[PDB]
Amino acid sequence: TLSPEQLVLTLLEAEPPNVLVSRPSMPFTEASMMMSLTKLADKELVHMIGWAKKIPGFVELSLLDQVRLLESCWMEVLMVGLMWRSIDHPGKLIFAPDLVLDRDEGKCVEGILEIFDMLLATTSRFRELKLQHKEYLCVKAMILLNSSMYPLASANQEAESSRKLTHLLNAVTDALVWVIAKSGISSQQQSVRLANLLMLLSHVRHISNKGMEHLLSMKDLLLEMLNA
Amino acid sequence: TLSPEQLVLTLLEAEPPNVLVSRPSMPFTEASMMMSLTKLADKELVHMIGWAKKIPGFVELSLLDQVRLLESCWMEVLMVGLMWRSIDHPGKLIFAPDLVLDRDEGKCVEGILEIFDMLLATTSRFRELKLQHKEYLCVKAMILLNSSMYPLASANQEAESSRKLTHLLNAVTDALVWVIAKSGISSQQQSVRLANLLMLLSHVRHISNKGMEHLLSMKDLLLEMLNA
Ligand SMILES: O=C(c1ccc(OCCN2CCCCC2)cc1)c1c(-c2ccc(O)cc2)sc2cc(O)ccc12
Ligand SMILES: O=C(c1ccc(OCCN2CCCCC2)cc1)c1c(-c2ccc(O)cc2)sc2cc(O)ccc12
Repeated sequence: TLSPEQLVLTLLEAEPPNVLVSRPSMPFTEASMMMSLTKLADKELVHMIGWAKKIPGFVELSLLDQVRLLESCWMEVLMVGLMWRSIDHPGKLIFAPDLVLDRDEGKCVEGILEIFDMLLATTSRFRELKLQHKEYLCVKAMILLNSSMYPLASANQEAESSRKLTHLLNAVTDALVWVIAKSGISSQQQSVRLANLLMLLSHVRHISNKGMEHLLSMKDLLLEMLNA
Repeated sequence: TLSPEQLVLTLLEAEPPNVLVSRPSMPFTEASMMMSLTKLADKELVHMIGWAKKIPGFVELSLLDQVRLLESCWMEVLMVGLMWRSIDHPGKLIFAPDLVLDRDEGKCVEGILEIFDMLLATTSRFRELKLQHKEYLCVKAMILLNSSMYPLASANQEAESSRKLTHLLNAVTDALVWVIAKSGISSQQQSVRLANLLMLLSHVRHISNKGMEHLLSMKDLLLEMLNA
């Protein structure tokens, strides 16, 4: 039962180190673009487990829950960081400070331009809302905790997991409410802003689902990194 | 610029007629279960366009936006009504008053039991939150208006569509906030409840995505019904 400022301060401190990758500097189509992307993701996934372990309450979940949450929201988590990095750069996807792809460079891979457009539009919604860093922190932690687990346990086991996850999501909501109240907008505007940010969660989920199907059409040590 | 009570009163009045279908009364596996399901959905989709046209602001959207919203959220809309119908019936999916399938009867179709479990768990979250009818109305209207449109227009055209849709989603948020405030819970609990309901939107999106892929692995008159 800690405060919203504690929780947001732990989130800021848990932020992974920005992963530096460089363009291959020798333009490629499907081959090198994805190759660099795959190396970037893999570095980011190593830091994602370290960050997940610092989200308040996450390590008090069973390891079975921890593993399932991460297995279903890793791409959403990757995507929302890409969106935040690209927010102040209309038309480009800043995958890393030295790996900035423009919208039309997505024509090189197998139908990734419509996925890149989804990502740019979600990024524009964030820019339009003027998403603040602290709001972004709550939203990313909420993507991990509101993840769908699969496969499913019995209805009774699932309910126990849900109760717990719901208690942790409520602490993050309290912190986001608190972050929103510091802007001094009215009560009505504070609910609308809470709602605007939460509704983009369904868009991040949708893009992730597409991205995963898209990666899979072109193509287990979690615990080891988790218990360390 | 009408009131939240106006908007919720229009939602209640726009509710489609409950579609009655009966079990074939002669048990079948993959054949008849899906056959009945397909007829049920098709009747419901006819009423879904009539209901969409009554959501405040929907008909003031261009027909291109209207068509894209409905093309991407129809399964979510179907699913959330099924969830609401099944809410007070643990273990069963009430697809229609005379078409009540128990959890284990999903073993008859091609891997639909895990999809049926997703639906039952989302339904249990709703039951656990004690979802009220008026809250449900706002949530279903929000699924239609927060739908992803595809394919995407230019970044500029999309922004114009987003602004408009955002204005309509804010009117629905205002109405849900108002519905929530009538329970008399505290301010803190009201935000948490707003957030609990909005976070299940991402779960409805996810299940829809699965359901669509699942239907498609086993297997254009919108405007005509829209302009009438
Ligand atoms: O390009 C990638 C990407 C590429 C390969 C990936 O996975 C590598 C495989 N790896 C195998 C072992 C288990 C972990 C995943 C993941 C993301 C990224 C994205 C993407 C875009 C469109 C699409 O259709 C699919 C994905 S989004 C993104 C954000 C990042 O910060 C990093 C990479 C990315
Ligand atoms: O079984 C269906 C269902 C069956 C056929 C459907 O589509 C019929 C095809 N029709 C073709 C013309 C365009 C409109 C769709 C739709 C839903 C329903 C669902 C489902 C469940 C699991 C799964 O993997 C996929 C779908 S959920 C649902 C809720 C309803 O109220 C009615 C049917 C349903």
